Amino acid sequence: VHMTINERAGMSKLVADNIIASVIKSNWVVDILDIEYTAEVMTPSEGYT
Amino acid sequence: QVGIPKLEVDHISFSNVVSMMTANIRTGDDMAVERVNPDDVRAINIRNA
Repeated sequence: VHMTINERAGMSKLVADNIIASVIKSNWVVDILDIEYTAEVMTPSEGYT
Repeated sequence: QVGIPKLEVDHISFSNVVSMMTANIRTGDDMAVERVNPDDVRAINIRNA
């Protein structure tokens, strides 16, 4: 499933554990859109923090 | 077909077929719903109907 998420309003904390969790186990892809996140791009030396 | 205690004479009969519950009916596992409240209290439709 390519599952598109727009409200992300209700959706129990519990329903989510499962979808993110199942994206994994079943190759599901969830497409999230009301997020807003900047995006740094550090080089392979300070790899993530 | 038969008399039908009550819908017949008055002979108080002393023996019936009472149907009862096989075992206690209110034992633990009380329903419990999770609640998510809208996250904006300003974008709450309300309209229609």
